Amino acid sequence: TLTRADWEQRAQNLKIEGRAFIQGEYTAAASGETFDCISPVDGRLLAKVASCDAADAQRAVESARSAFDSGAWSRLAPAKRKATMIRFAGLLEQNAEELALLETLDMGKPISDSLGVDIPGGARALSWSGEAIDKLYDEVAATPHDQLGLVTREPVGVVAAIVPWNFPLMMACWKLGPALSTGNSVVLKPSEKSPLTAIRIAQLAIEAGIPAGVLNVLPGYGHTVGKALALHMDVDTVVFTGSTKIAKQLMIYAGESNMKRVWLEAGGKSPNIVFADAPDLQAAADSAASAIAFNQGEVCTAGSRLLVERSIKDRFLPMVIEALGTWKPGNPLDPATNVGALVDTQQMNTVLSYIAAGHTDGARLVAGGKQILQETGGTYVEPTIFDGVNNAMRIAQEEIFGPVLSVLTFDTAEEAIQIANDTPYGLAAAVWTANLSKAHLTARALRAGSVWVNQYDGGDMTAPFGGFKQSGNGRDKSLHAFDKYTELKSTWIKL
Amino acid sequence: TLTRADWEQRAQNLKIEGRAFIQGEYTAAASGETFDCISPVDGRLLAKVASCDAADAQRAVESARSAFDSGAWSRLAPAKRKATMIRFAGLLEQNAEELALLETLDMGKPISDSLGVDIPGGARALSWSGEAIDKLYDEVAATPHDQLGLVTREPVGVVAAIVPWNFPLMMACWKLGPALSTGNSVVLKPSEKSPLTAIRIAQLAIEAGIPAGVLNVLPGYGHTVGKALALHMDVDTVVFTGSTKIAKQLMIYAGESNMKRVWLEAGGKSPNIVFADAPDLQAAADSAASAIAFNQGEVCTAGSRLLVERSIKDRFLPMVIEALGTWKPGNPLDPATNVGALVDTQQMNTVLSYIAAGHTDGARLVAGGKQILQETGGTYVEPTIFDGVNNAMRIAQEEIFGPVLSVLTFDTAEEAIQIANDTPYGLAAAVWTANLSKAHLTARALRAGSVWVNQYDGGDMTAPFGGFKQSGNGRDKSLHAFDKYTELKSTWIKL
Amino acid sequence: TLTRADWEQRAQNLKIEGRAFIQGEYTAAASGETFDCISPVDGRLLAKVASCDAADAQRAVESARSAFDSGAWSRLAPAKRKATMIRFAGLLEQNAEELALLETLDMGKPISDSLGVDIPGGARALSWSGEAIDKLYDEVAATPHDQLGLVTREPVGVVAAIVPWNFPLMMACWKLGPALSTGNSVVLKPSEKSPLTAIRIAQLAIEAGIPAGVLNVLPGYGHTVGKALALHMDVDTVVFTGSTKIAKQLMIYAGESNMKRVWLEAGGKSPNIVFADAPDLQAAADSAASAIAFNQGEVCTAGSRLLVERSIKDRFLPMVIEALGTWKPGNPLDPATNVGALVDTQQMNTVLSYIAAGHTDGARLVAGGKQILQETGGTYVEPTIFDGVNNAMRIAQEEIFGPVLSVLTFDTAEEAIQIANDTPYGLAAAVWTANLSKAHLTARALRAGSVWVNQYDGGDMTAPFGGFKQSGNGRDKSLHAFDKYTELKSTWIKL
Amino acid sequence: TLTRADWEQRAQNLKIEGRAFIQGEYTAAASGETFDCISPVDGRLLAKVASCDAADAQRAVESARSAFDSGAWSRLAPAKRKATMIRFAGLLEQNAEELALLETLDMGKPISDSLGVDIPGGARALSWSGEAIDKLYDEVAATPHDQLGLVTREPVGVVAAIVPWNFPLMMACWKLGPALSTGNSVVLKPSEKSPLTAIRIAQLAIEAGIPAGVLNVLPGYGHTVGKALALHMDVDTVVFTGSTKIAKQLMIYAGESNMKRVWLEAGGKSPNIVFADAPDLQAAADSAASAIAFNQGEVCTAGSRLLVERSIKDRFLPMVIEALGTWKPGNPLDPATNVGALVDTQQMNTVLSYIAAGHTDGARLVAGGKQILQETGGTYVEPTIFDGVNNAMRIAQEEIFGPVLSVLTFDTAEEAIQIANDTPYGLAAAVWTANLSKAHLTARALRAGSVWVNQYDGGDMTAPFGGFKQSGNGRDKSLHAFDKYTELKSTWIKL
Ligand SMILES: NC(=O)c1ccc[n+]([C@@H]2O[C@H](COP(=O)([O-])OP(=O)(O)OC[C@H]3O[C@@H](n4cnc5c(N)ncnc54)[C@H](O)[C@@H]3O)[C@@H](O)[C@H]2O)c1
Ligand SMILES: O=C(O)Cc1c[nH]c2ccccc12
Repeated sequence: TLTRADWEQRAQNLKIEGRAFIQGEYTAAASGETFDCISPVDGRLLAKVASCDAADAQRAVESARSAFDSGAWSRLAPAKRKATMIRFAGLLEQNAEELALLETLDMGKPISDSLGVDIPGGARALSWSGEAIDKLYDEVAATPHDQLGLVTREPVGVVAAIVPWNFPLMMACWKLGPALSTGNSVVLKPSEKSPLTAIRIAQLAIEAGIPAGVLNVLPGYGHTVGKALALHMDVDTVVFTGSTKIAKQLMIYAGESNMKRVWLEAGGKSPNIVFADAPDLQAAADSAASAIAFNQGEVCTAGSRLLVERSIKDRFLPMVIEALGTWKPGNPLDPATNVGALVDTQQMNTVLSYIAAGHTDGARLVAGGKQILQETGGTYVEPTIFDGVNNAMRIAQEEIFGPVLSVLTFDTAEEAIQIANDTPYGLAAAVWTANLSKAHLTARALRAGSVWVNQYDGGDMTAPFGGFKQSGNGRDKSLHAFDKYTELKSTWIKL
Repeated sequence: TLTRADWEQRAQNLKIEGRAFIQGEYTAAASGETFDCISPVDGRLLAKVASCDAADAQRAVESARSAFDSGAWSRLAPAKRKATMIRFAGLLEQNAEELALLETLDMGKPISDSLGVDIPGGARALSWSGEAIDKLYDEVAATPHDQLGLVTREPVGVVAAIVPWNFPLMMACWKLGPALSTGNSVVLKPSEKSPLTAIRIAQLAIEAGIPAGVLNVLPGYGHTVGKALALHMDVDTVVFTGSTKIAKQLMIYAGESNMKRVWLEAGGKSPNIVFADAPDLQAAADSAASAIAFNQGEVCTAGSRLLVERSIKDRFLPMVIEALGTWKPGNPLDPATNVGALVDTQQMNTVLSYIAAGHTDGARLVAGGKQILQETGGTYVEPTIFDGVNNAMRIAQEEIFGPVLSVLTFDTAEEAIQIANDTPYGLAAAVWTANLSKAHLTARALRAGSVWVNQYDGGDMTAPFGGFKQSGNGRDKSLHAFDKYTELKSTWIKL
Repeated sequence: TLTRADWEQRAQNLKIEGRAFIQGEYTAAASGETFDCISPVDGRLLAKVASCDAADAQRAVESARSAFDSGAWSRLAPAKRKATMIRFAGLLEQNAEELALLETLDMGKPISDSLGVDIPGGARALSWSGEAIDKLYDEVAATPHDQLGLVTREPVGVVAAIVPWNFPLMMACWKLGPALSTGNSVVLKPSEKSPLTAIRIAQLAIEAGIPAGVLNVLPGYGHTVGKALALHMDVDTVVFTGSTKIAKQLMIYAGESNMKRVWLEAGGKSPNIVFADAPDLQAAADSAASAIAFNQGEVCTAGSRLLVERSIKDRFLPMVIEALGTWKPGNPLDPATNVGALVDTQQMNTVLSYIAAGHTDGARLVAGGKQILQETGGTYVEPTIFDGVNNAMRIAQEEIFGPVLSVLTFDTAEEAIQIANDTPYGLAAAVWTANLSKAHLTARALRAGSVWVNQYDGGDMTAPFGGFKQSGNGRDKSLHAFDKYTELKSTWIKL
Repeated sequence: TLTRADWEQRAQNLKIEGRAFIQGEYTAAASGETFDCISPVDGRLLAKVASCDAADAQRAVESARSAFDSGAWSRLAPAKRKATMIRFAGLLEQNAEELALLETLDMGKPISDSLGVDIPGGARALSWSGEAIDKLYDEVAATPHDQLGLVTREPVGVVAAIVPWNFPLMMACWKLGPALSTGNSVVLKPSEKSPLTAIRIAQLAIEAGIPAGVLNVLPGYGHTVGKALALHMDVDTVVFTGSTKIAKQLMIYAGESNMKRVWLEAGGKSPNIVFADAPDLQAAADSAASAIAFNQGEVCTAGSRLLVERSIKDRFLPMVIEALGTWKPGNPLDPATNVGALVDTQQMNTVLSYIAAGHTDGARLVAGGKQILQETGGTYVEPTIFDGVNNAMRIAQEEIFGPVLSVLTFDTAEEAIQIANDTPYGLAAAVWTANLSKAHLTARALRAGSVWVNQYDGGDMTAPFGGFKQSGNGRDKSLHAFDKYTELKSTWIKL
């Protein structure tokens, strides 16, 4: 097991690829322009990364289209596509230490989380999806004797995947697994705040046996190459994970261009509801702190609204404060660190401004509240809790995307539900109770794509993930994710 | 069996309802404004129809939301929702002669078509969807022993349904069947060119046992109340059938407002491919004629591009011409009529303009081409055929929505396929051949939501219907239509 | 609502059909022999019923086979089979009062039960199964590009259905619904203790539109015509509901003859587990009473072993005793009667013998225990409860098929589970607790086809029903029942 | 690539395990008895193999039951069971040369077939089944709001698997893949004619991580240990592949014992129908010879009845004779050999007696017909063809299970179908035609579990495999195979 000194040495000894990847080769952007990739660990320069624009989008899509039409991947036998996807996952695992390190340096998450959660999470999405390919069956309708009615699925063609910076590799693999498994060509567009792991795995895909042109990667800004992909007249489908504001813009771009399918995973303000009869309050307290502090609270399913039944509030909140105290910001390259840096200065100032807004709107600070470790040249903030929060407060309505907890109380189940659903969002929610009826009925009443009962952040590759309402449309993970990347065809044959 | 004079007497003796329907009662628009509903049959005033606007959209959505939240329909037992939907369908059939007559007077299709195709088709959509409700099963995931993972579907809430004028009742039922069966409230927005049947069935829904508020109907213009529904912040989903131009605008509206789900059924330029080894050339000829002339060519899946293998072209085209000659425009109230009036003067002008464009671009007129029966005060055009059409010509690229057939030739299956897919559309296609491999391989290669083999206009309620590319997203009919009206939820329970 | 005197008048005025039914016509047995059908209500002669034997089995199977091969029903369009099955169900409901009366006179269950439970239950099985037919889809495999792999289901052909006397019409419909819906011909063999309703509905099937030969009915003894069907070389499948002893014999018959498929629904000794934290003890008490007394305890899933946590036993048992006191034997033709006659003298003797065995083995009689109403000429027994029962006792191990309840105690959930599964049977079980984990984990641990939580006798047509272990194989109701009446075919086509 | 000399050296250098395997250890039979395992290659003694009896069955089942109840495998997380099954498959491949060699020496098939078909076939069944585990979902019924209806699958418990000698390892894996993947304990009972690969892989299962007791292997005779497993009162399910005669006996044993579920894969007499319009007659001829000569015609789907349209018979039969001539018996340890030895003297004399019966009943010998290579001390027979066969002849009705072809003619499709279905069997069939309608309609009319079109022996792990009629019940391969090893449970929860 590697030490802090080992990781620091490894970080120094990396050679970091920064180019885009098109038709099987790394390449500069057509303009030759780059942007600086800066580490939030200490501010070091990782790489000059290709800054792609519309011209590069055009070339990547021409490459994607041509590869799709050749059938090299899109008409490869299901069992061979499975084998290739599983080897692709295997190469992520074989290169886990470098990939984990890139992620940590790129966007600041703890090396033990990169290594233990992100890389295996990414590989598992690729291999599970690959495993599923020949387990899927299409349909034959019940028809008259002189008819054969087939209902089958086909790949849409060229897929644009636009992804965010909080789980760069894993979110990429959530798209890539099903999109590639179904036979599509994909143009992947990583966040400008974390381009490095996407750039790196382009090569691994080739090594696994993914044909040239099937997976192209275009680093660069959202408002340049990202927008260009979303407006492209020969992209069939765009899948997106990011902010709600940009998600809406993609719908507009699709309407302005070619009516491409649009699938969105956006923000969240997930309610974590703890009833007095929770089976294990200590477990509920640990999970409540984890739900907001893990990955610096840069998690769209962060349990950012803690709803607690009033009769246990006085006992429970100290338990949460105590639990939160074990999550301490520190050097991300130290294996012992469990909370890392925020992704950048812009992100940190947003979080600090929301903390200020907590004070302004009348909430009570009971833990954290300040920036720390300024001397490192990195960006760190204490996990923070506000008590006495009303659901109309800004820190209650708006996604903060930092480790900032809002605590709300209720006295009836019906009120807990009303408060929990009082949001434009609907990504996730949790319910803690030992009562059979109350568990299922409350879960059923919550308008969220994921509802966790007596746990937080549950589910694995078998569990569809995505939003109600303005948290998005469609689902990642499970077999349901495949439907985003395919079209139904009814073939009706007269005999 | 009713005669022409019987239908004319019945037409005279109708009292026609023109009001909007909200919260279980017919009502004027808030503004008190109306528009004239004029028959294309002869020009008579059918009714002064409520002209709804944004205020009416607001009242109908508030009514829809409150109905949804009460659980009166959305939490009604599956078997009870089933029985109600089947009674709803039964009422359409019980009132078939009136509904068919309203349809024929409202938009000009022949009375024998309204009675024999539209009303039964609409009823079938309502009853089949109802029958299916308690035959559907959600999912339980394979999880560790201390987890229970449920994957269930829930109604989205408030659905706006915006539909066109070519099959007014049937297209509304395609939406209502699954949207209502899943428990949603629906605000239905019929075309301003054909509001009457939607207005009428609002009352039948109440009689069937659909609760007040669950089905509201808002006649009025697209750019007023239609746009208001698409922009409404408390509408969860909009489903649409209409032009590609407006479909795109709906995506824009959703992005501008609340990221509502958008499901689109749009235009088409469907290729009908006849190979030299078609098993029954006469059947192929009869079908080719019917595919362009049925419902005055005002059919989204009209076989408007006829692709013929060159070696049989000289024999096959005269057969198509003779078959088309049996399709003759006439009085829509005559039961013997198989081709009715176009919907309005604007539509006839569009069709005549495209006929002129056919001449212009260099095609050869071989049948029809003229307006007829002007003295009736109605709008009628001869079923028309252009020979020597190249796929680049305007009449081959652009949807005409009239009875105008373009005839193209090819020499290889590969060429046939290239021409078929050379279109922004992808709603339907057909292939005629006796050969096993050629049938399946050609069908597989065609980028269209429905592919019919050795028949045209096939499929029933078991066949999903909808577009590739700019012909839309999502499917109507079958069990797959239900997915447009529900959300997935993953409930992961720790035990 | 009909009174007792109304029902008695109607009973007097029935003309009762006693013949077999083959190839669309009622018929005598080949031998001309009959058996007396005697009512347990008072002892009157209902009819002289045809006593079929091997020759009749042969004629009915030849008729079934020829009907099957003609395609008149087996190749009838799915939507047409659906409509016919729904009309068939409609005729049962249209003739509900006669059918219910036949059932009550034939085997002694209360008229309000026959009318309120059996006839609607039977109709529901026929209509739900019919509704499902065109909602089912077969499969298309994920194959290489030059292969098309179809996985479809086909009717087995000729089905023999052998059913018991406790729910004569309902058990027949459980078989007929799915067997007929899938296109099979059926030879139905009702119990010699209750042949009348099966004989009657043969005619209703013809009226609904079921073709001649598709449903044949052969009244007669198990060891004659029953055995002949099970041994017949041209019967493809036998489905059975009855005793475990005979179920086993059927497997032997199939091995001795033609390896026909054998699907069995056999006996049970279902445990009803009441934990101290049941949410509603009164509901639990009412249900415990109903679970043993309903239909005279002649119910395969009768909750005949009541397992009670020792800490609530002293409070709960008197509640069960009081609840059981509302269940009182009486004249089956009185609509107020909730407990009817046992089916015959032989059955009453068996029940009395088990009551005596209860005393013998050392249990404590706390309610009932005696035959009553002897002066009526009918066979009636008091609903009975033994306390202090050990699971090794005869009344705890052996199915009694009378209203005799055994009460056992436990201290831990683990012990409850061990006792519940300590049986050769596995048809049903129930668990009563308010606790989430205990509910699901206990339910998961119980080896039984149906597990009911905080209710007894739950489920509807959506719930598969059938046994673990010696309680049978395969399931009735739901879509899973269809699989007993079809075969899978893999059609792999090279293109 | 290994030479004949290499394989002969390897064969000499094997140390061959002969013991049974129970609770994680190799063991003698309780009696200490053995039987000689003799190679049909040249007659050498491979090993003295444990001859188990009823006492060993008892001990293996006690071990199986105890392992199942411990939950070590039966309650292991789905994703971990998947991993273990995939490693199990991997160890088959890692030990492929030894396993292939054992199979070839044990029952005489060519080493290139053992290595190229059997071992990879076996591994693929284990890994595909393992891959499928967490891709399967159970069901949630549509129920009223106060109900939650779960329909789930659970492992049956202890499975006996009894397998034949023609594909010893592969047939074993067809059972083991799904049975183990679903969580059952399995007692595997290999043929006495080929025990060695089953004995050997018991150890590999342990190495892969299958817990002790989950997979026990009992070599020995059918009429001793095989019968004992089938009659055992604590075996829940027996799955069988073998002769039709013994398959029927298993049904009888189940009836005599505990009503255990019985799933059967038995014999076949598969029709290979070649129409005059077959797309590629040469391909049809090659496949027809392969269909009967591959694995010495010891294949239950052997195309043993060749049905040829009369108009091509004179051209086609010489093509078949010529093709068959390239299949030549030779030394099984020679990599060039494509037809090996028959399994033993008993089998060879059966085949020779059927060839004699071909002459007797009036058929015309047009190829092969004799035993050869007597000097080797092994058993070999020429691939043989009889012409002018009528379907009532013994060689037409009875499974021969040697390389003996019967040629029949027809002149209409309807006659081809009648002849093809004129059999007690229904395992497989094939159809060769270029015509779309004739292909699908003929395929639909054939009463066989597998129908191959324009190919023979098609399908992969996605295609269910098994019989109609006396060819068996249930299916191996695909997801459908899992249903043989699980029980449905309806858990109905009142909320
Ligand atoms: N599964 C999920 O739903 C999920 C997962 C992780 C994060 N999120 C959300 O993502 C957000 C993370 O912050 P963020 O800054 O990465 O979101 P963001 O919307 O600012 O950027 C996300 C991606 O979209 C690109 N983009 C930006 N503008 C674009 C434009 N006009 N056109 C096309 N592409 C454009 C960006 O370059 C980036 O790749 C959070 O709100 C979080 O809730 C959601
Ligand atoms: O979508 C339409 O244009 C209506 C439509 C498509 N297929 C049909 C078959 C019969 C009647 C109407 C339609």
